[PDB]
Amino acid sequence: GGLTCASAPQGTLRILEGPQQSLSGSPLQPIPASPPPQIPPGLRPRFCAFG
Amino acid sequence: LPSARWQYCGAPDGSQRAVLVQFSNGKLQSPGNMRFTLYENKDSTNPRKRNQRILAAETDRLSYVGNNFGTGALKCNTLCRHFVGILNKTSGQMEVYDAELFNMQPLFSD
Repeated sequence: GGLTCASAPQGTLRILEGPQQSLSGSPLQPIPASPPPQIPPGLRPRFCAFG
Repeated sequence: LPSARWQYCGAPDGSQRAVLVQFSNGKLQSPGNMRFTLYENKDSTNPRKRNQRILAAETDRLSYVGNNFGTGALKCNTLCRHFVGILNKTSGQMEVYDAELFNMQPLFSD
Protein backbone atom coordinates (compact mmCIF):
# COMPACT_ATOMS: atom_id res chain seq x y z
CA GLY A 1 0.00 0.00 0.00
CA GLY A 2 3.00 2.26 -0.13
CA LEU A 3 4.49 4.40 -2.94
CA THR A 4 6.90 2.65 -5.36
CA CYS A 5 9.18 4.00 -8.14
CA ALA A 6 7.33 3.83 -11.51
CA SER A 7 8.63 3.78 -15.07
CA ALA A 8 11.15 6.38 -16.06
CA PRO A 9 9.72 9.26 -17.99
CA GLN A 10 10.14 8.94 -21.78
CA GLY A 11 10.39 12.69 -22.36
CA THR A 12 10.53 16.16 -20.87
CA LEU A 13 8.60 19.29 -21.79
CA ARG A 14 9.90 22.74 -20.72
CA ILE A 15 7.42 25.61 -21.18
CA LEU A 16 8.37 29.30 -21.30
CA GLU A 17 6.26 32.31 -22.56
CA GLY A 18 7.86 34.30 -25.43
CA PRO A 19 6.77 37.25 -27.68
CA GLN A 20 8.15 37.92 -31.27
CA GLN A 21 10.34 40.44 -33.23
CA SER A 22 8.87 43.31 -35.32
CA LEU A 23 10.10 44.68 -38.66
CA SER A 24 13.47 46.52 -38.71
CA GLY A 25 12.72 50.22 -39.25
CA SER A 26 15.69 51.73 -37.38
CA PRO A 27 14.21 55.27 -36.84
CA LEU A 28 17.44 56.83 -35.51
CA GLN A 29 16.48 60.43 -34.56
CA PRO A 30 13.46 62.89 -34.31
CA ILE A 31 15.34 65.72 -36.11
CA PRO A 32 18.29 63.56 -37.38
CA ALA A 33 22.03 64.05 -38.21
CA SER A 34 24.08 67.11 -37.12
CA PRO A 35 22.20 69.92 -38.99
CA PRO A 36 24.77 72.40 -40.40
CA PRO A 37 25.33 76.02 -39.20
CA GLN A 38 24.47 78.40 -42.08
CA ILE A 39 24.23 81.90 -43.69
CA PRO A 40 21.49 84.42 -42.56
CA PRO A 41 19.82 85.53 -45.86
CA GLY A 42 21.05 88.83 -47.43
CA LEU A 43 22.90 89.98 -44.22
CA ARG A 44 24.30 93.21 -45.86
CA PRO A 45 27.57 94.98 -44.83
CA ARG A 46 27.26 96.57 -41.33
CA PHE A 47 30.34 98.83 -41.80
CA CYS A 48 31.68 101.43 -44.28
CA ALA A 49 35.01 103.22 -44.91
CA PHE A 50 35.55 106.91 -44.10
CA GLY A 51 35.44 109.38 -47.03
CA LEU B 1 6.81 16.16 -36.11
CA PRO B 2 5.16 13.99 -33.52
CA SER B 3 2.58 16.01 -31.40
CA ALA B 4 0.07 15.26 -28.62
CA ARG B 5 -3.34 16.71 -27.79
CA TRP B 6 -2.98 18.42 -24.39
CA GLN B 7 -5.63 17.82 -21.65
CA TYR B 8 -5.39 18.90 -18.00
CA CYS B 9 -7.59 16.25 -16.30
CA GLY B 10 -5.46 17.34 -13.34
CA ALA B 11 -6.74 17.43 -9.78
CA PRO B 12 -10.47 17.52 -8.91
CA ASP B 13 -10.07 20.00 -6.00
CA GLY B 14 -6.35 20.64 -6.65
CA SER B 15 -6.00 18.78 -3.31
CA GLN B 16 -4.76 15.81 -5.40
CA ARG B 17 -1.03 15.93 -6.35
CA ALA B 18 1.34 13.34 -7.87
CA VAL B 19 4.78 12.82 -6.33
CA LEU B 20 8.17 13.34 -8.02
CA VAL B 21 11.38 12.44 -6.31
CA GLN B 22 14.91 13.54 -6.98
CA PHE B 23 17.94 12.21 -5.09
CA SER B 24 20.70 14.72 -4.24
CA ASN B 25 23.45 12.06 -4.59
CA GLY B 26 22.49 10.75 -7.96
CA LYS B 27 20.32 7.86 -9.27
CA LEU B 28 19.27 4.53 -7.75
CA GLN B 29 20.21 1.85 -10.34
CA SER B 30 17.18 -0.30 -9.34
CA PRO B 31 15.16 1.35 -6.48
CA GLY B 32 12.48 -1.37 -6.72
CA ASN B 33 13.55 -2.11 -3.14
CA MET B 34 12.57 1.27 -1.80
CA ARG B 35 9.59 1.99 0.22
CA PHE B 36 8.24 5.48 0.09
CA THR B 37 6.00 6.96 2.75
CA LEU B 38 4.32 10.30 2.35
CA TYR B 39 3.57 12.23 5.52
CA GLU B 40 1.27 15.23 5.79
CA ASN B 41 0.81 17.83 8.49
CA LYS B 42 -2.12 17.12 10.83
CA ASP B 43 -2.98 20.83 10.94
CA SER B 44 -5.52 21.33 8.14
CA THR B 45 -6.76 24.68 9.54
CA ASN B 46 -3.46 26.59 9.00
CA PRO B 47 -3.10 27.38 5.31
CA ARG B 48 0.64 27.60 5.81
CA LYS B 49 0.94 24.18 7.42
CA ARG B 50 -1.78 22.35 5.47
CA ASN B 51 0.54 21.97 2.43
CA GLN B 52 3.54 20.79 4.45
CA ARG B 53 4.54 17.30 3.48
CA ILE B 54 7.44 14.88 4.20
CA LEU B 55 8.51 12.13 1.94
CA ALA B 56 10.58 9.35 3.42
CA ALA B 57 12.30 6.60 1.59
CA GLU B 58 13.68 3.59 3.43
CA THR B 59 16.37 1.25 2.26
CA ASP B 60 18.29 -1.50 3.99
CA ARG B 61 21.21 0.79 4.52
CA LEU B 62 20.02 4.31 4.65
CA SER B 63 16.98 6.56 4.80
CA TYR B 64 16.17 9.44 2.59
CA VAL B 65 14.00 12.35 3.48
CA GLY B 66 12.51 15.10 1.44
CA ASN B 67 10.39 17.99 2.54
CA ASN B 68 8.43 20.76 0.73
CA PHE B 69 8.98 23.26 3.55
CA GLY B 70 12.00 24.83 5.26
CA THR B 71 15.61 24.78 4.02
CA GLY B 72 15.10 21.41 2.30
CA ALA B 73 12.27 22.93 0.35
CA LEU B 74 14.05 24.29 -2.68
CA LYS B 75 13.15 27.24 -5.01
CA CYS B 76 12.15 25.07 -8.05
CA ASN B 77 9.03 23.89 -6.23
CA THR B 78 7.63 27.48 -6.59
CA LEU B 79 9.47 29.71 -9.21
CA CYS B 80 8.59 26.86 -11.56
CA ARG B 81 5.73 24.36 -11.52
CA HIS B 82 6.01 20.67 -12.25
CA PHE B 83 3.55 18.49 -14.06
CA VAL B 84 3.30 14.91 -15.11
CA GLY B 85 2.05 14.08 -18.60
CA ILE B 86 0.54 10.69 -19.33
CA LEU B 87 0.60 10.13 -23.08
CA ASN B 88 -1.67 7.60 -24.74
CA LYS B 89 0.35 6.63 -27.84
CA THR B 90 -2.67 5.20 -29.55
CA SER B 91 -4.97 8.23 -29.08
CA GLY B 92 -2.16 10.88 -29.18
CA GLN B 93 -3.79 12.43 -26.09
CA MET B 94 -1.62 13.72 -23.24
CA GLU B 95 -3.25 13.98 -19.82
CA VAL B 96 -1.49 16.50 -17.63
CA TYR B 97 -1.43 16.46 -13.77
CA ASP B 98 -0.01 18.65 -11.06
CA ALA B 99 3.13 17.28 -9.54
CA GLU B 100 5.06 17.87 -6.43
CA LEU B 101 8.82 17.48 -6.52
CA PHE B 102 10.68 16.13 -3.44
CA ASN B 103 14.45 16.40 -3.19
CA MET B 104 15.59 13.37 -1.31
CA GLN B 105 18.44 13.29 1.26
CA PRO B 106 20.10 10.67 3.79
CA LEU B 107 18.96 10.07 7.47
CA PHE B 108 21.20 10.07 10.61
CA SER B 109 20.68 11.41 14.20
CA ASP B 110 23.23 12.00 17.03
